[PDB]
Amino acid sequence: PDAVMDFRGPDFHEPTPNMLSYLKENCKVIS
Amino acid sequence: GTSTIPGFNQIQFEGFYRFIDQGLIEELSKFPKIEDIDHEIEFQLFVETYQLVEPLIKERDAVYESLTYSSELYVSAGLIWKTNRNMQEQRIFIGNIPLMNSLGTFIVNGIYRVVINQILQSPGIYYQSELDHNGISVYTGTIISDWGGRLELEIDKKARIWARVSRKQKISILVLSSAMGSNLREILENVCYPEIFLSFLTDKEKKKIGSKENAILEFYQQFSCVGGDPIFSESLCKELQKKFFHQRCELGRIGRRNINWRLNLNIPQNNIFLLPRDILAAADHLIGMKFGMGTLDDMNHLKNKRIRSVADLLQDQLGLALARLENVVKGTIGGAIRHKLIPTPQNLVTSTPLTTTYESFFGLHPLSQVLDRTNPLTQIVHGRKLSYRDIHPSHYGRICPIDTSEGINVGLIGSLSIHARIGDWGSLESPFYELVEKSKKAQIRMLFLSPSQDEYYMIAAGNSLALNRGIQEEQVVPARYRQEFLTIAWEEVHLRSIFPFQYFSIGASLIPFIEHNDANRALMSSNMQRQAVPLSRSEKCIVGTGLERQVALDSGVPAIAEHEGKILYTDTEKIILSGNENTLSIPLIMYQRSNKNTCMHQKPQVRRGKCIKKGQILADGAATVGGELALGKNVLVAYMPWEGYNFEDAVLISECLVYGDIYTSFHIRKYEIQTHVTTQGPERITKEIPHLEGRLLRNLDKNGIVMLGSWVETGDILVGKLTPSKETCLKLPIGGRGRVIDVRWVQKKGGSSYNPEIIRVYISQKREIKVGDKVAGRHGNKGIISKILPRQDMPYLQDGRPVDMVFNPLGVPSRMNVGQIFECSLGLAGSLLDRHYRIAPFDERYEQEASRKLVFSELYEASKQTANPWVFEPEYPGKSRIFDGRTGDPFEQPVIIGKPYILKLIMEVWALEGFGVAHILQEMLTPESFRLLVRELRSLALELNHFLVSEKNFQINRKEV
Amino acid sequence: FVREDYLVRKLSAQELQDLVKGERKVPLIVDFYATWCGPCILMAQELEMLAVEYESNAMIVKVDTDDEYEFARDMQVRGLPTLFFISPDPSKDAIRTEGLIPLQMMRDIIDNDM
Amino acid sequence: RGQPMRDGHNKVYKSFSDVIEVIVVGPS
Amino acid sequence: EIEGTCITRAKFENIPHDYSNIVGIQESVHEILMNLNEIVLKSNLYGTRNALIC
Amino acid sequence: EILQEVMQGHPVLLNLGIQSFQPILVEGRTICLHPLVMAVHVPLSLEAQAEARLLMFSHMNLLSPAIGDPISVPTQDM
Repeated sequence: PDAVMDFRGPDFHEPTPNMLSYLKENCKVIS
Repeated sequence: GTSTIPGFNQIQFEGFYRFIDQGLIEELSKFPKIEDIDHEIEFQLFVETYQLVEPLIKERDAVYESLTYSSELYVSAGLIWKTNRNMQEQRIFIGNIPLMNSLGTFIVNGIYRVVINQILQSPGIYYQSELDHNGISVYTGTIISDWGGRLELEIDKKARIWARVSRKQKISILVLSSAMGSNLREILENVCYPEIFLSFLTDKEKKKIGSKENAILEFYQQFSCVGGDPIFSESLCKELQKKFFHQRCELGRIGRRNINWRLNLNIPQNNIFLLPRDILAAADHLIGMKFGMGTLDDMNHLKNKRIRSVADLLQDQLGLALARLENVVKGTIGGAIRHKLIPTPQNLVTSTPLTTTYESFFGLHPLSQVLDRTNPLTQIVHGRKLSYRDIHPSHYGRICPIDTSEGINVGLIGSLSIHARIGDWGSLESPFYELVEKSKKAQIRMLFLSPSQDEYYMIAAGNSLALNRGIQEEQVVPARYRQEFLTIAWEEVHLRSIFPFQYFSIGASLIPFIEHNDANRALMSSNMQRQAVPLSRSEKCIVGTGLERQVALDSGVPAIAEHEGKILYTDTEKIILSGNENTLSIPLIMYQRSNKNTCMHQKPQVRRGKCIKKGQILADGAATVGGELALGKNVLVAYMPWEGYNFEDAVLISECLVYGDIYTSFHIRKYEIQTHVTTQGPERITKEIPHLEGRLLRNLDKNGIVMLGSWVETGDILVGKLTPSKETCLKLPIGGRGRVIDVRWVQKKGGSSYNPEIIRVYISQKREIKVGDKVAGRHGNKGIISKILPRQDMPYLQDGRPVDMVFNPLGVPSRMNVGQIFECSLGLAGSLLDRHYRIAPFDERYEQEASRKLVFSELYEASKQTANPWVFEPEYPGKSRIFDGRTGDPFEQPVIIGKPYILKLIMEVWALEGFGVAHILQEMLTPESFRLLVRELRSLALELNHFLVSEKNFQINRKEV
Repeated sequence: FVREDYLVRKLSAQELQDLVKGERKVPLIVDFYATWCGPCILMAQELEMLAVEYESNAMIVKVDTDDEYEFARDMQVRGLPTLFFISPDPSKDAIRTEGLIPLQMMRDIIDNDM
Repeated sequence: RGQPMRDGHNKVYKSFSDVIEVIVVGPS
Repeated sequence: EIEGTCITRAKFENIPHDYSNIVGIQESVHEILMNLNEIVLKSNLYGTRNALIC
Repeated sequence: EILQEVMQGHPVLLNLGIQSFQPILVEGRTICLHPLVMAVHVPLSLEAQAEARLLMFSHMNLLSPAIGDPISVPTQDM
């Protein structure tokens, strides 16, 4: 009843990146 | 999405990435080069050096200042002046492009906005056959373009083929075909029925067909219906091309694919425009269709539909905005030439064509909607909506069969299934597990199927837990095939549907024991969960489906670490996390108002010294406990009639829910005012308001704005304002008592001499549960509180505990929602055993009566472990004798008791005439209604006079009307 | 701009060779795993947490037995999951553990024996 | 007449012919 | 019918409203009131008494 | 005190979709209706008040006009 959900468990998708940081990482937005 | 439930915002996320990564170029390359009348000055854009600049402001800033979260599009543009032969290149600022958050939401003028998905007919050729007035079959074939252009064909009574462009315009096939360069000789040779085509060749038509130019004039005469003989000219074709062929005959890549496959043509996929053979091929099948060769199209099949997502709409706006900018420069280029001035490429370009095109799209487009932020569930499901009435077999696993609208849009706004995905042709795809033969590599057995491929696979949803003296491969299961249901052996099965939540939307997938509820109550349950108010204290459900954690993660309501490390400091306002020589400060939302006046508030879920992985939870938002959606409370409930206070959907509750603060919620209301410049002067804010009592002004500060932390009531002035002077103060309306928690004040920095002043006052209300409030379970069991009783008046259990709510048991058999009975019993067992249950739906796939076995066994274990024999009665499991709090006598029959999860939610003239109450009717109608009618009739040169003839002396009196 | 989601590095046998022959200052923990082994899913999550706890005070690596089967057998791997705790002191001998050991037991080995 | 007059915002002009044409239970 | 005694109100010195925060206190003002609400007292006498936290 | 006085003997119309009832002041914030039954109209003239009391009250309309069946037969929990 007091469990904290572990969002990195096997039944969870990969963490959602921040959209701006994702665009900058893939070199489509320049600082 | 192959082995987990995908992120609920993935469709929005991928779509926006496609717009930035590929969508910008496709539109920026369609921008024509701009040349003047004299061809002296030419302007062009160097698209390969297009750039996007990160926003200067933050998302929280764009909300606080009511700005737009956006990025700056920069391109290099060259301007050659052949007068001086100097080519000048500068980095031009085209405008702003709104950016999307990871949650799939846009911030436009401070308003959270979501672009919903539209479903539309796909371009292609569709063969229909409608019955005429005489019952004679008539076969029709329609070509749909990428723009929705319809070039309809038909077979008439005389077998003459007509190109119906509109309800009144008809064009013969031969005229249209010849205007496109197809001579009369080839058409006969390449059609299966040349004798049919020759049979309709009138002498007048033959002479015009003989030349391409005359056929164009004949086509224009029929298409335009203009009396006279047009003269061939280049301008006529240009006008004809845009009105007809640019709108109706540009198939696109999707239409070309559908045209090719439907008509069995080997035409390259690169040809996006209509060909003469495609029109001719449509004529051939139409004849063969009438004579029994083939099948008619189903327009409601999803393989004939396509989905337009945020990528499609944002790309249209950019394309529309680039058409305006071209004419903006064309106007400005002419002006510089008329003044013989050298124009800097900049002065030729203004940002408004790109900025105002997107503010107008988000503000006015019906697919751009203000995000529903009532609770974490409403945020996540808004972006998954599909806007267009019957369920189709092609929907299974793609469009939820339950979640729809209530009213007149029913069946026209649906939800995407949990595992659904948008494919490479605007098609919805769903994953299935492939049963492959012995000899194949088959790395990944999970494959996504588009609706076209679904019909031709044998898809089973049963299991393989059945054996007789034969072999397992010969056991039979129900399967779907060719849009019907069969019963085939396992060895004939191609695919298996294995995901528990595959066929339903998010709202339906949050209902435990849904397979024991009638499907109509599951729809009403999805709506009610979207109306649930976040409570000041939150609590996990004892019984859930297991999808609650996914909703919490995808809603963005909690705080999740973007970096691994350790926690160093937590308070109410922030959490400090440091990892790999990098320290991060994460602010926490406090008492923030949402779109629907609900309260958002984050509480830390971690302590100092706790290690975190990237993507793990840090703080709990409102209606979220421990990373799970928590929309309600578990309360003690009995199902029995109680003196008519739970008649129909009325609900009787105990006072302990009131003074225990079980269902108390926070509600923040924002009151706003602005200053405007009237013709007599500018409006002023001041405490000194004439002719007002000082009692009302007691809450105002020296400038005339209510103090922070005050306790305002109805009528009390929040902002003192004077209109040049007449009082126009911001007064608290009726039913608005509360506490001022935030005052905001700023001037809009404009270019005028007066900057408007904007004041915002935020008032918090703590609302406990009341008579008249509405509550609901998750099984479509909705009720209205009618009576609040002291705890000693409530029925009480054999442990002495009074119940908290009493529901009418007569509501269950009529509504056929048995799932609430399973949930309440299992909730009681979990509370006594200190357990929570997360049960995927359709547990009967394991064995018969799986839910009954789970519930009864857990009830017995709770009874045995806690020594509470009333919890499991062998004589009548789930029910127990309870006592009347008023008298102490037991109620005669045993009563079902439990601990479910309950949420708190946000002709007359004829009847009077039938009674003969003539004077009541006259009062309820009152004449201005008739006097105004006379004047409107006078506008049409009609007079309506009312005359009274006296019954005494027969004198006529004209009434003053 | 985007932090990587996984800290534990996967190494070849040749790469692990040079890491052990070379000079080391922190304890070296080597995980043998296979994507088809059910318990390795549980072990993978524990070692990621151990990497967060020991940022630079330990080095956590993993080796797939599907790719380095011969290397695993020579290292006396008898089954999965198997962990090797290798000290930076070349004289001390390595510690091989078998089974899904608790996170606290890993910490005690690293702190007291590494 | 056919196609009616329309303004600049693509709206058909209306003529005069168009112009003329909570509860809670109490058991006691 | 059995009576009890508990804290009926609290006065704060330098607080704008009960939904603010104080520098140096982990909890918020609203959380303080809930903690005061759960304090169990006993008394046989009637009347509004006052007590102090300093 | 005055509101209770003037309300007594003054029926109101509630919208057999529309009927006439004698209102009584109740505690709370909700309108309370008997289990066998939002616009509220107060008749002003004495002619309208007579019609409400003598023609539209819920006890001279016990039979439905369709076939002459009773209207307020006990249902459900009753």
